[PDB]
Amino acid sequence: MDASEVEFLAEKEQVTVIPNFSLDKVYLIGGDLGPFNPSLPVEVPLWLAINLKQRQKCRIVPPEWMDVEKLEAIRDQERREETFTPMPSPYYMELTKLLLNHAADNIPKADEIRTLVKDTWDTRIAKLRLSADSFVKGQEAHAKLDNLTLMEINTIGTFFTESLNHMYKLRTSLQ
Amino acid sequence: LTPAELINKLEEAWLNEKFAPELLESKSEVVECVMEQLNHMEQNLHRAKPGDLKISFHHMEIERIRYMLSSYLRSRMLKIEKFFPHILEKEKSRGEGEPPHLSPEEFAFAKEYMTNTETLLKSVALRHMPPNLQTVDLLKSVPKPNLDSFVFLRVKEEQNNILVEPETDEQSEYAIDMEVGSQHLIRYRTIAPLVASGAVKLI
Amino acid sequence: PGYSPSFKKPSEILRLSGSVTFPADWSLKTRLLFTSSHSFSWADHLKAQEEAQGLVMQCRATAVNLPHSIQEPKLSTDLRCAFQQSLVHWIHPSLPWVQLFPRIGVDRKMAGKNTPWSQDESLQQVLMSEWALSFTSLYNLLKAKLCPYFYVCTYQFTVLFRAAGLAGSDVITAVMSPTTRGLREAMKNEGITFSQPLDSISIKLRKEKNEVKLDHKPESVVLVKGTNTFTLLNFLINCKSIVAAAGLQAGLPPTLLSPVAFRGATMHALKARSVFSLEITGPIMPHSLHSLTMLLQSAQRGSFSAGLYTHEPTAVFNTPIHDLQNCGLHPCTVEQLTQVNELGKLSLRHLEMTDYRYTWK
Amino acid sequence: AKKSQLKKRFREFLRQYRIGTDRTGFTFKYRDELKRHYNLGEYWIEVEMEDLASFDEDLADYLYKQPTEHLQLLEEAAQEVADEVTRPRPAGEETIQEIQVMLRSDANPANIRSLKSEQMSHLVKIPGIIIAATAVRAKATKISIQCRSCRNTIGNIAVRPGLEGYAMPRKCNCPLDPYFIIPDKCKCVDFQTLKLQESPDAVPHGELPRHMQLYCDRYLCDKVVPGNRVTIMGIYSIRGVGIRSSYIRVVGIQVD
Amino acid sequence: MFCEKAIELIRELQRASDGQLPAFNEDGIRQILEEMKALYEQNQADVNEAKTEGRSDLIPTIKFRHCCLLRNRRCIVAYLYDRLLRIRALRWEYGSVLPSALRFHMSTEEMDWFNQYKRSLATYMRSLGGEEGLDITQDMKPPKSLYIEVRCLRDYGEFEIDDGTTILLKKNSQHFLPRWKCEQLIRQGVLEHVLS
Amino acid sequence: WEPYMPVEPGLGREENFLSLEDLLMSQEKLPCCIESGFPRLGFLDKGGDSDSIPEGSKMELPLWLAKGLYDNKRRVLSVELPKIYREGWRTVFSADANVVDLHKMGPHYYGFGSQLLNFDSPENPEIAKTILQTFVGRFRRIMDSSQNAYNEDTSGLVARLDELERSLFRAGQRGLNAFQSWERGKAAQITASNLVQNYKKR
Ligand SMILES: [Zn+2]
Repeated sequence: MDASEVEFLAEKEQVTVIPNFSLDKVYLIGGDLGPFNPSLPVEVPLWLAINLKQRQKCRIVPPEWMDVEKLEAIRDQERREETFTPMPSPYYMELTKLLLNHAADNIPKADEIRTLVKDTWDTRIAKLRLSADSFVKGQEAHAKLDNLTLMEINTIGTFFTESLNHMYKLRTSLQ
Repeated sequence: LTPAELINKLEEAWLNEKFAPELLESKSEVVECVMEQLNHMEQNLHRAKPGDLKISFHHMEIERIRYMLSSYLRSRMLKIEKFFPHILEKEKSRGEGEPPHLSPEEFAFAKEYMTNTETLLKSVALRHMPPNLQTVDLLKSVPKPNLDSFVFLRVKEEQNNILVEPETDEQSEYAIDMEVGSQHLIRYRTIAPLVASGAVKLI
Repeated sequence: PGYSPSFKKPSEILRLSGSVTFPADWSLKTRLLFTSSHSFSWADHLKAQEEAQGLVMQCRATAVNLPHSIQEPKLSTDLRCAFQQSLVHWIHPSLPWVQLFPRIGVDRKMAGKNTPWSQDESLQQVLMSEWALSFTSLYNLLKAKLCPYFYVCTYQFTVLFRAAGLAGSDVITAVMSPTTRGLREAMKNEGITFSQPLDSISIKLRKEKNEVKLDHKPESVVLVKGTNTFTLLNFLINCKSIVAAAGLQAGLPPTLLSPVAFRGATMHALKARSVFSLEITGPIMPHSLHSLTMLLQSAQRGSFSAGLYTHEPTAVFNTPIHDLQNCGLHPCTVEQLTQVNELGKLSLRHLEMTDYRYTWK
Repeated sequence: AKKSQLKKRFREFLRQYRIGTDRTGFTFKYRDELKRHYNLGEYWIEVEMEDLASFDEDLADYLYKQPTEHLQLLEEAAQEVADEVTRPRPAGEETIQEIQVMLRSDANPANIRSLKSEQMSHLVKIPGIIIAATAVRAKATKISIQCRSCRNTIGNIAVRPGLEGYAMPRKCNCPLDPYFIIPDKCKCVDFQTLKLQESPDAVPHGELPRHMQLYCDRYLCDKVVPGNRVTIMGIYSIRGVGIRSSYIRVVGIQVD
Repeated sequence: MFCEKAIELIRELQRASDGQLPAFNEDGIRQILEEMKALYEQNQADVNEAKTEGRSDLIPTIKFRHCCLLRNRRCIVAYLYDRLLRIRALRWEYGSVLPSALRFHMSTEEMDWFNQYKRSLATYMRSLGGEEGLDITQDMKPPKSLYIEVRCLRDYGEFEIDDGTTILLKKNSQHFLPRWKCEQLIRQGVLEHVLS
Repeated sequence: WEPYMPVEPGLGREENFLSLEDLLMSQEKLPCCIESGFPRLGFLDKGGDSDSIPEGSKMELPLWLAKGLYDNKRRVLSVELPKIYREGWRTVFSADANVVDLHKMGPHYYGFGSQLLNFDSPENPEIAKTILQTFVGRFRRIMDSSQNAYNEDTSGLVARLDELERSLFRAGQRGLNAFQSWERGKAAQITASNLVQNYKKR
C-alpha cells in the first residue's frame, strides 16, 4: 500500500472552511453538503477544502488540536510512556503536511507545529523499530500494536511481514 | 442502509481484499449497488446547466469512488489469475449453504483463462514430447496461497481465549484476549474465521 | 431546490433499487485441551463442600465408580468430587514464587527472580538436607509398594522410579534419559550395574567417539534394575552435579513429583478452566490423565477429543522394559499401567473417543 | 553563561533547518541526516557554512574567526540532537556516542604562500597535493590519573584536541609529581599526520614548492593517500627565539 | 551430462529480469526435444532387454533417464510460463494494440493466446454493471484533480476527444486537458505531466 | 503496481515447479556416492574407460538428480553434506554471523540448506538450528542498512548478501524511497512504468 493511497484515506476527514461564494445544499453520495453562505463556516471533507483553497474560494480554519500548547503536551506525553500513546487524529501527519503546505497564511505559527509533529513522529518511529527488533530477536508469534497510525505502519510494512514469513518458514521445517 | 454505509462497506472490502493472501468471499451486491448509483449520477450530472460548481463536486466524487471500485475488482482479478486451478477445483466441490467465492463472470473468465493456458502449453510443447510424458497436472504445478503470512488487523467485536501458535507449546504466552479497537500482528491462519465473519478488519 | 428537474437524491436511487483403552504413556504432559460437542460447564464454580470432599478423598484413597452415562452433570456431586480428587498432586519443594516443574531448557521464565539460595551457603545446605530426607522417604515408600512411581527432575536430566510390576517389569527400575560419559563412568565406579538399551590415547578417544555420539541426546537412556536402585539413590544424593553451581538455577535442589504423600510434600492442584472446551495446565502424570479420561467418558457420553502437549525430554521414558492394591490408585489405572510399553521415543499427541471407542493418533 | 546560549542556538539550527518550497514540500536536512548516520553506525555529519549563515549570520561569523570553542559547542549540540532523535535505542546501546562535525563551503580557496600571521586561529581553505603520510597512531581524549603513594584517583580528565597535551598536577591533594596515568582507563581515537605541498602552478618561477603539516583525526584518517589533489579546510594554529611550529587542524577534506 | 541446453535457456530468461520479452528460442527447444526422444528410445530398449532377457541391473539407469526426462519437461514448462507472464503485462501497459516492435519478438501461438486473453478481458469488462462496463485498466492511481497540465514528448498526429475535435500533438506543446482523457497517453509515454 | 510478476521461489523443503530461481538452485552440485553401479552410463565419466560406471564410485551429482534417485533404502545413491554445512563451518557461523560472505559461500544459502533436509541424516536438527540462528543474527544489520541509506551507492552493502537477503534489501529500499518521495511532493505525478521506459531505451 503506497503512501498515495494512505493519503487518499486521509482526504476524507472533516475540516471547517469559510467560503466567499454562495451556493445552496449539495447532495453528495457520501453525505449532504451544508449551505454555502459567504463568511459562514461549513464543514467539508478535506479534499474539497484543499481544492477550494487551491482555487481561491475559501479560507481554511485550523483544527482544534493544531495548537502549540496541545502539541507540546502530546510530545511530552509520547516521550514518557514506553508503549504507544493515543494521537489527536488517526491521520495527523497527512493532515499536518497538507494543511501546512496548501494553506499556511491562514494557520498561524505553522513552523512550530511542523517542528513538534516531526519530533512526535521521530519518537514513534524509533519505538516501532524497537518493536520490530524485539519481535524478531525473541522469535515471538504475536504483538500488540495499539494506538499506531496507518502511515507509521506503511513506513516499515512489506519488509516486516516478508521477514516474518521467511523466519516462520525457516522455523518450522523439521515438523 | 444509507449510501454512506454502502461506501464504507466498499472501502472495508477493498482494504480486506488488498491484504489477504487468498481470494476472499465475493461481494457482488455492493458492486452492483455502487455501479447503479454511479450510472444514475452520471446522467444527473449531465442534465445540470454548465458553469455550476455542483458539477465539479459531483464529478470529483464520482472519480473518487470509481477508483476504489476498480482497485477492488483489479485485486480480485489478479488473485484469480495467480491461483486459477485451485480456485476452480474448490468451486467444483462447493457445497450448498456456503457463500460463493466467485461471481459468474469471474467463473467464466477463470474457465477461459485455464483453457487458453492448457491449449497453449499442449500445442507448443506437449505434442512433440515423448508419448509417456505428455500429461501435466496443473493442480500440482501452479503455486498455492500462503495462509501463514503475517498481517495487521483492527478488532471490532471482542474475542476472548484466542490461541497463538496452536501446534507448539514453545510460546510463553499462548492465550490472547482481543479487546475492542485494539490492533495486533498475527498470522493469517489463526484469525481467518474472524475476518470471514466481519469481526476483524485488516488494515 | 436549485437542482435541475431530473436530479434524483442519492438515497432515492437506493430506495428504488476402536480399542477399549489407549496405550500407557509415561511422559509428562504440560497442558491438556479437551474439546467436545456437549457442555463442560459442570466443571466450574465448584462449591466449598465439593473441594473439601475431593481433597479428603484423595488423601484417603477412595475409589469412585461413576455410572455408564450422566445426563445432568451439573447436579452430580460425585463427578465434581472426583474431578477435584483427580486435580491433586504432591511436590516436595514449596517455593511459591519460583517455577519448578519444567527444569530443562527453561530460562526465560527463570530470569529476574529473588533467589537467596544462589549466594548464601548455609541456606543451600539446609535445602539440600531437607531434599535428601524427602528423597529417602519417597524411596522407602516406593519399596514397600505404598507408592506406584515418582519423578526426579534435575536441571540436566530426569529420573523415573517405578515399583515392582509396573510396565511389565518384575523389580524396581530407574530410567535416566540424558546421560553423559562422565556420569556413566562415575556410576561404574560405585557398584551400579546399568545397561543402555539404545597416540594410543588418541585412538582411545576415537573409540570413545562411537560411544560419545548420542550424549546429551535422548538415545543415551540408562536403565537401572534390581537392588542397584538403592545404590543409585545414595549416589544421586551424594553426587556433585545434581545442583548447578552457576546460572539461573544455582543452588536449587531437584524437584520431586509423586501421586501420594511423603515426608516434606506440599499438596498442589492443577488449574482447570472451561471456555465447548476445557483446559488443564500443570505437571500432568499418567494417573491424572487416565482419571480425567475416565470422568470425561461418562460426563461427555463417550464423545470427546483431546490435544496433549508433551515435555520432550521425558518422551524416551516409553522405552520398553521387560500386589499393587495399596499403592493408592484406581484399579482401572493399575490395570492400564501394568501393560507393555508399545511406543518408543514417541508420545501421544492427539486422543479421540467416539461412541466409547478410542482411536489415538 | 554565553556558552549555553550559543549551544542552544546551535541546537535550534540543527532542529529547525528546512530545505524546499511549499510548492513541492519541505524536508529537514540535518536532523534526518543525523538520524540516518547514527542508525547506520557512522557518527559524523557534514555541515555546510552557507546554510549556517542563512540561518544565523552571527553564528557563521563566530565560526570563521574563533573555530575552536564554537566547533566544540556545535559538536555537543549535534550529540544532544542525535540523542533526542533516536531516544528509544535498543538494549545495550543506551549510552550516546560522540558526534564529529565536518565543515564545507563554496568560497574561493586561498594559497599556502598567502597565509599571513594575522590569520592565526582562523578557518582557512587551502588547496594542495599530498606527498606524505604517517601510520595511524593513537591520541587520548579522556584520561584518569592515580597517586603512586596514597592511590587517590582523579578520573574523567579531558584533553584538548590537536597537538596539545595536559600538564599533570604537582600537589597530591606523597612526593612531588606522584600521579601516573592508568593504562586501561583511557579512551583513544585515531590519529594521523600528513604533508601538503603547494600546487604545481601556484609555485613561482625558479623556486621549489613549499610544504605544510596537517593533522587528521577520527573519521578523517585513511581518507587521502600520497599523490592525491585535495582541498583542505582547517584551523591555522601553532604547535630561534619565540619561534613556534605551525600546523593545520583539518576539519574537512574534498578529494579531487 | 544432460539438461545443459535447458538450463542455459532458463539463464537467458533470468538475465532480463525487468520484463523485456526476448526473441523466441526455437533451436534450443528443438535440441532438447531431440535429446528427450533419444533418451526415451534408449530407455525403452533397456526396459525391453531387462524385461525379456532378465537383466535386473538396468533399473538404476532407467531411473536416471526418467529423472532426466522429467527435468527436461520442467524446464520447458517454466520457460513457456514465464514468457506468458511477460506477455500478459503488455495488455495492461501498451493499451490494446500491441506495437510492431514487441509483436516481432512474439510467436504465433503466443499471439493467439494474447488475442484470446484480450477478448476474455473485454467480455469481463462489459459484463460488469449495465451498458458499457467499468474499464478496470484505467484509473490506476488515486485521483486528485479534474484537469491536469500536460506536455507532448513526440509527434503523434492528432488525438481526438469525444467532442469531435482533434488536437495536433506536436513536440513541446502544452494543453490543459481533463485527466481522464490523457492518463493512457501519459502511461504510454506520449505525454508528460507538468506540475507547477 | 508492479506489471511483471514472476513466480516467487519457495522457501523451505519444498520448491515451486514454475520458479526460475528454484530451477537454478537445484542445478548446484552435491557430493554423492554410487552405491549400486550404473551400467551403460560410463560414457558420462570421461576419464573412465569402461562403458559402465563401477560400483562404489563417487561423483558430484546435481541436487535435482540426487533428489530423484534418492531412496531411504540407500541402495542407489548416498549423499554427503557440502563443506559449508559440516560442524567446522557451523561453529564458525555460531561465532559471529555478520562477518561471513554468504554470496561466495553460496548464492542460495538458506534455500540449499533447507533442501539438504530432504536427505535423511543424523545432523539435520543441527543444520536447521544453524540456518535459523544465522537468519536471526543477520536480520538486524539488513534492516538497518536497508532503511537508513538514501541516495548512496548500495553496491557495497549488498556485496555480501545472498539472494533472499538481497530481496529483503530491495523491499526495505523501496519502502524508504516511497515515503521520501511522498514528503517531497513527487508522488503526485502520473508517470510511465519502468518497463515502458526500458523498452523505449531499446
Ligand atoms: Zn597521594
